[PDB]
Amino acid sequence: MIIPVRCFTCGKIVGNKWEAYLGLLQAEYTEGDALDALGLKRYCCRRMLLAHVDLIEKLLNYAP
Amino acid sequence: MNAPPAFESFLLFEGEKKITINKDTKVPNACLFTINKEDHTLGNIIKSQLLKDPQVLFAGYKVPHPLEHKIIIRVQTTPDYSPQEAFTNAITDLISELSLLEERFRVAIKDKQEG
Amino acid sequence: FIGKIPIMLRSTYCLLNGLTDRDLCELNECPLDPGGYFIINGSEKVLIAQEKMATNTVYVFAKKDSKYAYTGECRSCLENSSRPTSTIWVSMLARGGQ
Amino acid sequence: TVINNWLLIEGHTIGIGDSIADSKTYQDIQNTIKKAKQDVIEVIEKAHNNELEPTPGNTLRQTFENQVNRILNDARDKTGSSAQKSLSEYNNFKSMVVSGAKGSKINISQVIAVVGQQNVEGKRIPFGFKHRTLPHFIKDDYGPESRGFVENSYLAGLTPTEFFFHAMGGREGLIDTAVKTAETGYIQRRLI
Amino acid sequence: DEITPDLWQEACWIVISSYFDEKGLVRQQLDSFDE
Amino acid sequence: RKLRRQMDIIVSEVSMIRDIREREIRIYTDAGRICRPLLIVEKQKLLLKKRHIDQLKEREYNNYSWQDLVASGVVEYIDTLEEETVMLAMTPDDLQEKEVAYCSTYTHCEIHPSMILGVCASIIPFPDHNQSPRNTYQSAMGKQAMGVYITNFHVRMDTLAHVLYYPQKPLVTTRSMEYLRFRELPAGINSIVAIASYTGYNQEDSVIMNRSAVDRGFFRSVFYRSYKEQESKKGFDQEEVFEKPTRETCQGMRHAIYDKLDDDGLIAPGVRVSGDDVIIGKTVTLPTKRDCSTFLRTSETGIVDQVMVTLNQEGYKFCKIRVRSVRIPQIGDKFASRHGQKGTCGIQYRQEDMPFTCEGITPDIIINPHAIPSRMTIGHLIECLQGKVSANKGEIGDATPFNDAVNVQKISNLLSDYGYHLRGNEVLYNGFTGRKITSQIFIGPTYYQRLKHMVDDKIHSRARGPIQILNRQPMEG
Amino acid sequence: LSEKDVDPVRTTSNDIVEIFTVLGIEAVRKALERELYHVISFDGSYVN
Amino acid sequence: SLKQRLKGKEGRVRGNLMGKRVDFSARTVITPDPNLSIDQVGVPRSIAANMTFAEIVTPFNIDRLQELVRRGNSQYPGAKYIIRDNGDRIDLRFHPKPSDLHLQTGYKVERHMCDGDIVIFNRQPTLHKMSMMGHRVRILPWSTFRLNLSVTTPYNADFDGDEMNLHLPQSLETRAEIQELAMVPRMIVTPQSNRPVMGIVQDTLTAVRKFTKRDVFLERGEVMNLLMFLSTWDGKVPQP
Amino acid sequence: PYANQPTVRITELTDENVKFIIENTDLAVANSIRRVFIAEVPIIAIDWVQIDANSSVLHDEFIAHRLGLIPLTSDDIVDKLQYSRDCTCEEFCPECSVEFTLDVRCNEDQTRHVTSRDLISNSPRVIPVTSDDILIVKLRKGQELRLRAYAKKGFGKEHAKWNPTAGVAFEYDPDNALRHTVYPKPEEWPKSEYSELDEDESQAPYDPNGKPERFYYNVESCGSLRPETIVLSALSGLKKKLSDLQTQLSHEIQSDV
Amino acid sequence: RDGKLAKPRQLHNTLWGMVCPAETPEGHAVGLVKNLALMAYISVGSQPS
Amino acid sequence: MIYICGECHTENEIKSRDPIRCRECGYRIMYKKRTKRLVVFDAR
Amino acid sequence: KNVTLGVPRLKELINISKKPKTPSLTVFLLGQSARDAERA
Ligand SMILES: [Mg+2]
Ligand SMILES: [Zn+2]
Ligand SMILES: [Zn+2]
Ligand SMILES: [Zn+2]
Repeated sequence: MIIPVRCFTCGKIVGNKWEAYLGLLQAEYTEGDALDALGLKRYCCRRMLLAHVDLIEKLLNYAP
Repeated sequence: MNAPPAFESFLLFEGEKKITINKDTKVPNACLFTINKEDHTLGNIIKSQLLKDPQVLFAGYKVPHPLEHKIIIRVQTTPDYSPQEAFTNAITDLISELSLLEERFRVAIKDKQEG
Repeated sequence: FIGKIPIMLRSTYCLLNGLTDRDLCELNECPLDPGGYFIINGSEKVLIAQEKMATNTVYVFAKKDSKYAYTGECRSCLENSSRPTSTIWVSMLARGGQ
Repeated sequence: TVINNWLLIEGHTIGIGDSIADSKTYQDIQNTIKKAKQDVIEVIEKAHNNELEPTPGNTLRQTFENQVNRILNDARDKTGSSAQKSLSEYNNFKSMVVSGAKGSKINISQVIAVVGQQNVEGKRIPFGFKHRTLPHFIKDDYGPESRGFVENSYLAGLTPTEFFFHAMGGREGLIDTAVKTAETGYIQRRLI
Repeated sequence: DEITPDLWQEACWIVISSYFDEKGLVRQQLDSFDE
Repeated sequence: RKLRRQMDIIVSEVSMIRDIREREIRIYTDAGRICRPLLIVEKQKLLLKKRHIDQLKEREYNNYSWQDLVASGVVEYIDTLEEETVMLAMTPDDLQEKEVAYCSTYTHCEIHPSMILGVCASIIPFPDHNQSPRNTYQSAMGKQAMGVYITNFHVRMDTLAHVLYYPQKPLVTTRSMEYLRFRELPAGINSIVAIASYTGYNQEDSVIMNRSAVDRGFFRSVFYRSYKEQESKKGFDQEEVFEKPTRETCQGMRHAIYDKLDDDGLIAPGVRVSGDDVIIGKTVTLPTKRDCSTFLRTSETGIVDQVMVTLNQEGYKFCKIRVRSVRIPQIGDKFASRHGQKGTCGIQYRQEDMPFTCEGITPDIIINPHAIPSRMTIGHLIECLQGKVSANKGEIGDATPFNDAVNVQKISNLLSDYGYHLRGNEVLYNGFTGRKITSQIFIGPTYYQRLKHMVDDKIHSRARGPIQILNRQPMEG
Repeated sequence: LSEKDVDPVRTTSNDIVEIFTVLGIEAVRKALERELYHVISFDGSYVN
Repeated sequence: SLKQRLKGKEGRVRGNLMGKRVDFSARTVITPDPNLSIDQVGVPRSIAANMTFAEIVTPFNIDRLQELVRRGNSQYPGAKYIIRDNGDRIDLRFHPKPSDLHLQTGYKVERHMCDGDIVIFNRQPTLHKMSMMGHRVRILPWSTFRLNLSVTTPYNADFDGDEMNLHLPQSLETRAEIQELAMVPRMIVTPQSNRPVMGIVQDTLTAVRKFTKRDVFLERGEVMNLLMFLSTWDGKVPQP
Repeated sequence: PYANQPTVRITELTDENVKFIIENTDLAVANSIRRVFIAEVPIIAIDWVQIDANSSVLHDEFIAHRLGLIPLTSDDIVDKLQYSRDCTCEEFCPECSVEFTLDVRCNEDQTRHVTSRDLISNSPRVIPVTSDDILIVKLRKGQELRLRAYAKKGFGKEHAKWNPTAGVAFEYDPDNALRHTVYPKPEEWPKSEYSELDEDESQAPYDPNGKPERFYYNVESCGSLRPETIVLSALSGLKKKLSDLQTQLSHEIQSDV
Repeated sequence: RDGKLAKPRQLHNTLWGMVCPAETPEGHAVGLVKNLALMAYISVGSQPS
Repeated sequence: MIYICGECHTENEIKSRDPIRCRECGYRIMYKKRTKRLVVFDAR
Repeated sequence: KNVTLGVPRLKELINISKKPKTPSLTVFLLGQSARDAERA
């Protein structure tokens, strides 16, 4: 639902890169370029953001 | 429901011996060292140090089961040399090596940090 | 008033018909939910499509076991009336009889 | 235990590299299929022109199907053998087949060379449509493609018709598996 | 003019997308009930 | 045909069949006829022109939709009976192009061959590279996977529900998955899978998982069980209400602690529960009042998630209580890829014990090499290779089945450009000893699913249990 | 079997009922062995 | 009516005499374990702590059984009940008081299943003798049954979600019966085809083929590691 | 018969990773060092969470799980911190744990991002590494998350949240002189970054007398410890494991005789 | 009665494009429970007047 | 004994005997309030 | 030619029936017809 804190494979921090990744994509960055800019070199950490589905955003559309 | 606590891997429960030595009757000058709450980290490092001793005829370790946390180290030495003596020397040689590595890593950090 | 018809969700007669996704969320409904089922006593019930032979068509089959060499059946049904179906067989008796 | 802990050193795997073949091998496989299709076309032209003499004990249709099914079976065998000879000592498909652990020579050929002929009830794909196996063929098309001969390997991928005919042939195995499960132990409990 | 082979793959999935935009995936259940 | 294509007197779903040999024209207008849209072909040319695509491209803010294609006479529905009289082209660029004239009278063209698949078969990547039964197995497994079954799952109170912590969309995906909303509600995680025989604990369809990955939320899921209880006043002699029973008030009460219950006989959200605990306190007046409270099954152990009290259709007060249990993957939990590669978790190793690449990448899952050769699920290997290119390239890979623009060689060439062996192999080091493994291991990102079948829901033991009274034989208690 | 120029010894049938009513029970015991063996050994399997 | 009770597949004669639910039976998912013997089954601690074996109190085991009674149900391995000479059953967890828990010869202590206990391990359908074989219990810390990879073939068992049944013989007489007749090693060769029923399997079979190749050479360190897993090794390193 | 004389050559030292080469060491020592990095270097992580209020869309142990995975600065405080099991306090105290508090309420129409910046610790030495910030949960208007947590000492062998490394690249024999890995086609394999071979060459000539040495490390840090502090802590921790082992061994030898 | 006369478990040629060839349950219901192909549509019927 | 309305989200104290309904909303779907008892989570 | 095999053939043996599914003979020739195709 929400971006994992760590990369599952290696434990690298990924929970502080989702908003930065979305911001870069809005800046016309390709997904590969945006991941490179954030320092995600290993394809395990790129997998984390490339495949993340942010369901929490739609979960917040339901009134508590 | 059967999940064991994660600390079972490295914490000895009450009445558990960290290491127990059993004489191996199959061959002379052979002992089996059963070390509890240890894994390949110490088993592999200790076994390789033993193999460097020319008086050690046989060195090997094993984890009997991954779900358990014992390593058995089998040491066979020459008649004039004891497996217990060989085992102690290996640990001291490893501590000496690791102590030397700690000293030299600190020096390397200063060189890199300084410039 | 003659009764209540169960309503398939997201059909033209459902309350969630034509609503935008925001309107669905305001009702605690998933916009991705496709509907197509009924809520009967709180249980989402789906009618599985049932596969049955076409009606009003003449089909000729041959049965080895039976006493007919061939049989042409026709399950007849009216045009959106008389739900009951009547089947008529026009069979040829087997040549086995000597 | 001894060989499970040596395998920690040797290691064993299976990957894409084990499914590829030499460009020379692929051409040989392709040549065999091209000739096999022409052979079937020649057999068809014989039947169409009434130049096919029925074999004893079989009708003209059964003579034709037997002749076609042998040509395609030979192509599957010739291509399958050609693929196997291309495998190196390092191939992991071969290693598991050679040891008898898993797989067989036919699986290697299907993965590498050709999946082959799909059969439903022991015959080629039937004319479910009016004289056609699928709407994408002409009527009365007894060629290998029309009747369910998969000329591609699993590595190369099946074409849409091959994919459907393969599912038709593969559905027979699922039905047979269910039949055996139903009969599982039926004879045993009657004998007992 | 005409859909060239280099543009066919893009075109065929624009047609498929339009189909599912209009129909969805349970159009059989809904249309049958609406009738 | 002209009238039908113009949406004239004949509607789109009316099927006209001509039996030329039998001299019969059959027209069908009733319901239940299964049909699919096909592109119309005239003079070996699609009636679908670039102008139709351009209007479709600006689908919104233009009012042009699929119906205009049907109205334009460019696409028409064909039922199975009418399909017998149709000469169909699989693709326009290969079938009706000037070539060896196998057929020059095509009347229709498939929009795309991959539309022959259904919802569950449409998530298999490279299903044309798999042996067919394994595509049938995945269609069954894909329905038992875990994910987010619906977005408003918090409001719903289902009898059972499994929600994955971190569903991911596949790195290697199919074009059809866009319309299944699988990207919106994924069921699975992209995993670094090594196909290797590491320690013998992945043998015979078993799987080795990374304990450290599990520690980080890998494939962690939530189990929601909901219990509904209503109070009925029917019958003047007997009546039942929600309230916590008291020892003195009720003649007979079990020794199970009722402290969890509130004064209204209902447990509150956020309370740990187990088999020994009671969630609903319901007592029925005797003809003291007998207690008929509801307990939990011993296997269950969770936290009360939500308690809602309302009136049912019958107008009686009833409560739905949702209990939440977090399920961390463990030995005995089933996992499957999208290619019929179903297997349990044989063992879990920590990161230091797993085999690592030169980069320090350790697999999340290790599967046995012997699972592939007999099944011939090559699409699994092509997915892992394609997924590696996708993760490195930063692009979601395309695994649409009948795509001639994608092949293993093209994927292999791309993987070379990222400093990786073109066939997806990597030099792994032994976790226990650090020594290079002699064979290079096939490792890459593959999409795995957590199936609903956890071992905890299946483990059960019996030892002098509650026999029946009439039969004096075992029964569940 | 009675037909001329037909081996009356090796000639046999796969129908056990036919064998029973022509050759006897002991021929059935042998014939039943052979039919049972054929189905088991058809795929190369072995049973004691 | 009375006739309906007896008739039917669920009738008394066929549904309650020929087949029936049994006590002391466990079922869960099976997972591989190459570290177990072919005759050894790994058992969850929860299953072991639930299934019990009634041991007759003897001076040989008087002290050992007294301890298990003291540990009781809370601590595993312990005991569930004490059966006196009168045949009366005492529930331990109700009262841990040592005063009432004194044992004497002839008492039976329903101790928890422990390592080395003989069980019958079964997979359905039970088509041949090797579908119900005797195993020695080995308590392991997760919630699955474990099988050596060789015994998968006789059971026709895969580790893709299969489940297997565990039956614990409850007496010495029936326990000695499994040991001498139904143990896995005694079932290695089958009378159906006078050939072994279990052999070497996927990973080991592929690796032994590689291991036995002519150009496989093991260095001194590697060999000493392998001999650690050769339980039958006599301690003499062969001349290279 | 005696210890090696290993030498260290640090190739890169940044705030996120340390790259170094160790020579004249056994492969067993080199590997046991990288296993200690992952599994035996103690750091401080949240391992005790109480949630007073959680109206968010993530359930209580979803939030608690994410809190444990937030790295906390534990450079020097970890050494003087005690293990809760070893400590004699009443299950928690300043000597063995760090208290954390999160109290975020959303009243604005915009989504409120509950990040690690909202985690407040009573010990300034132990703070979230990021203080972009690590996202804990997004809160809608009216939703709140109020919890208090205790961060205690531990290493990666108990839980991956106590693993201080974001990646540990380990290598040796980059040119494959020892033939510890056999390539079916060596020409197909990209050169290692530590390779010293020419473009035409694919493998170094086989070295029958060679032994694994000159191991290449790249210890990437999550942030709890500096990349150099992980290695120094690992070398001392591994040495502590062996020295602790020898103490028990000495007692066992004395008992035997 | 209809199912007995002709076996409906087998995948027929006419299912192309209408019914998914892959999705079928394993067990006693193989081939009997089917699913629609993605673009398959079931007509709702109309008057032939 | 606090119940939260499912529509207006209004906390209101309701007894066991008295009927279940929102004091002001009139809505008949009510949710129990979170327990004040403290439950500990391991951040594992 | 095809004959019943596998389970259905096995069932017939244990289920001895007056009518097998595929009754047949195996006629052997003892005279010159055995070695002469024409006389056969
Ligand atoms: Mg299975
Ligand atoms: Zn990573
Ligand atoms: Zn303390
Ligand atoms: Zn209200």
